[PDB]
Amino acid sequence: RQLVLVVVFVALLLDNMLFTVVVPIVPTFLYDMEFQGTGFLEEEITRVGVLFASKAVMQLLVNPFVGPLTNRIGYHIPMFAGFVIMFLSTVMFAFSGTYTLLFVARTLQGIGSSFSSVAGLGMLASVYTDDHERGRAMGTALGGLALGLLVGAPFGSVMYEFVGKSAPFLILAFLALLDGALQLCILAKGTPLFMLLKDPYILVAAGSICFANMGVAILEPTLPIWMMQTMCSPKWQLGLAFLPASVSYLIGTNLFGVLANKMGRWLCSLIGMLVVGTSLLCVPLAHNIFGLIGPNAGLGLAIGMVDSSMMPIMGHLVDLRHTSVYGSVYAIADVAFCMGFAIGPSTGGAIVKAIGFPWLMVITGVINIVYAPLCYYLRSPP
Amino acid sequence: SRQLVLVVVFVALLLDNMLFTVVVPIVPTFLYDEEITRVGVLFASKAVMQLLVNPFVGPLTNRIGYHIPMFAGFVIMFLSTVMFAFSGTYTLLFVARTLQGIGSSFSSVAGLGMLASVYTDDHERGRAMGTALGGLALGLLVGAPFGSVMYEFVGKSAPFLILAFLALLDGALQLCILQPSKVSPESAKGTPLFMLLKDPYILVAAGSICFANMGVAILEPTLPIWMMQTMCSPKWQLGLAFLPASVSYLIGTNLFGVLANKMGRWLCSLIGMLVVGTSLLCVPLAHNIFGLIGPNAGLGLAIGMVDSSMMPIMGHLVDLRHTSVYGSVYAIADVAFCMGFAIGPSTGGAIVKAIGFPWLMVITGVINIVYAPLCYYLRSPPAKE
Ligand SMILES: COC(=O)[C@H]1[C@H]2C[C@@H]3c4[nH]c5cc(OC)ccc5c4CCN3C[C@H]2C[C@@H](OC(=O)c2cc(OC)c(OC)c(OC)c2)[C@@H]1OC
Ligand SMILES: NCCc1ccc(O)c(O)c1
Repeated sequence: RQLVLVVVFVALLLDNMLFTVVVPIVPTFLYDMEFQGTGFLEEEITRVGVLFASKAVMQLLVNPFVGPLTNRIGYHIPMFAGFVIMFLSTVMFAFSGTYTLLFVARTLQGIGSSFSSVAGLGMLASVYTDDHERGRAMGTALGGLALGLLVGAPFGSVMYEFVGKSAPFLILAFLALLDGALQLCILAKGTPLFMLLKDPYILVAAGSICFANMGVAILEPTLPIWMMQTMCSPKWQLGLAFLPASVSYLIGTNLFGVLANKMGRWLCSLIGMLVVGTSLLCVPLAHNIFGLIGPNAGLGLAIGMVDSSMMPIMGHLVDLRHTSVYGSVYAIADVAFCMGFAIGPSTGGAIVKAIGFPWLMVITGVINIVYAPLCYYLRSPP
Repeated sequence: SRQLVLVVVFVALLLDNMLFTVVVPIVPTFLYDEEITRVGVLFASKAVMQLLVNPFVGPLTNRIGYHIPMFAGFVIMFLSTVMFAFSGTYTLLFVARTLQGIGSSFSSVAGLGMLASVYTDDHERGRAMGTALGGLALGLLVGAPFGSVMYEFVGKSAPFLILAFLALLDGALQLCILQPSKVSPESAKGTPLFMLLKDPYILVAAGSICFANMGVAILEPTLPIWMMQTMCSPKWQLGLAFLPASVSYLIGTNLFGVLANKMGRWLCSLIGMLVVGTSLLCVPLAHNIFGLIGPNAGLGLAIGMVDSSMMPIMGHLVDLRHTSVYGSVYAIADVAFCMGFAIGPSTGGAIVKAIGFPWLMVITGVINIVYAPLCYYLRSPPAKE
């Protein structure tokens, strides 16, 4: 039972590290091939946004098909697919030389990520039947996701200007190959998601999570381009500037998971959304790298507060009114992240092409601040 | 000197706002020997008419200076206190409030104008107005229990006589330092008032102060009626309920008058809006008296933050674009103050009977929260050509 936990942790870690490691490398890779430096990425922001939203679009498309596929052919065969398609994606990323190959790698990564996320969690649920170690296993997997998010950003940024461009992808490929060998030596219906989104409260919670995550979603594809255009930071600090967004996130989720039950979940979500908006407003004001330490850390702490205050309310709402499954909250919450990462990067390129960069953060801040009073609905649902 | 001028404004706002809260626990008790509406409109008389006199006081200060309007405010305040000490009828307890409102408008406009004129540096100007607002908070905090104990032990005419004596001391001080004996016209021709509402930044700041003061002022006349309906609390706790609001307002204005220049005016006003909105949202959820300590303290801190942030910003904008005459913009700010304090008490019971107190708090918090993002516009207004 420990081996399956190890392989699931490794797979989620690899997926999160790949997702975080593409962000430092793609803008600098595009800039290096064509020609601090000259500014011409304003035309390419829209294609960068489409490339970043490709994985979210593919995951949303392939999500409902993965459901009944596992019942027919078990869980090992589609879990085996995630490792191999992630291998093809990480191999294509290292050897990609044109924009078209990166798109194929992104969609292939999205398909593999969806398959692995369904299959590994299903295998974890099937393996543990004691009704108490399942929660610990899920918490360990989520901590692995957090660790991958923490460690992915310094990976590519540090080892692009130092040890080459293809270096950070073959290490991930070797790690994925290690995961495949580990899993190779191996061995109640719940109101479906299409009907769970028909009540106002769960929809409000999902919208709150999506609008909280949309700030980071629009911060990812457009921040390095702004950095090279304005602050003249070196190429090894673009991924260094995103450490607070994960460190403060983990600190906030720990602290507010400990202390949100006493002072109210909806109040925690409200203040988290409000400081998300304030941090997004304060982000475009910095004129150096050190100016981003404050607003980014605040945004990460706020998003951690919002998640820690919104997941238990979603679980309670699903349990009280509908029938819950072991991973019921996973489906609704994953759709919020998927919808955010699908609508953020795509619309952000057009927004930054039409108007300036800071207006996007102003728009997102007013959107978060406006949606924040809507959290009054969630206190004591009937 | 420039230090004694702030001493006069500190005493002037201390006594003028002292008369505002002293009449609260002595006036309704006297008339008892539909009644709520009659008592309610008596309290709102000062707020209703100080709005009207304000547009005639702003431009008037350009041609005669600041000393004479504040001396006139002292004279009218003394007349109001002597009328309060003797009158014992509803019809005579109305012209006194009229005179109190007129004197309050004169004193507030003249004091803020002179504080803006003497204190030129923005960072230095951000502390004098903070200490003036702290003095106003001190007056509003100390007015009610003083009048209550004076009526309880010595009688009705005693506290108004003591206020008259303190007003005479303040007038002697004003004659000592300010020297209100001649009319001095300002050399610079100030901009007309009807052009100062044609720019968005002054309108945004005025709306900020107005919305924060609505959020504070609507709660006072409506809170005890809801408390007696749901909480079932004794009479003496009604005055103690709003003590944390005044204490937190004083502490917040004193601290953020220093902190506003360092941390930022727009961020301070923004956070004050969010704090006051969340406090108004969380107010109607308490099930006992102890549950109102937190939200009320946060509400008072938010009011102090908004007031301290938006006081020097008006003079900052006027210096940035228009000519250096500060009477009109602070007249607009006092208009926002008084209109917020006037709309509340006269219509609070009607709105509570119409839609309900919790819904009213929900709308007020929602308007404050939505108007909070609009304070980003005052980050850096462009200057004049
Ligand atoms: C990227 O990959 C993700 O998408 C993860 C994160 C998304 C987002 C993010 N991206 C960044 C990229 C950066 O570099 C540029 C820097 C900072 C950030 C931040 C800071 C903010 N941050 C939040 C991250 C959250 C992760 O998801 C969960 O941890 C989770 C938790 C749960 O409860 C405990 C769940 O319920 C059981 C659950 O299932 C639905 C999932 C989420 O998916 C796995
Ligand atoms: N601008 C006044 C703000 C205020 C704060 C506390 C009070 O009790 C009050 O009556 C008024």
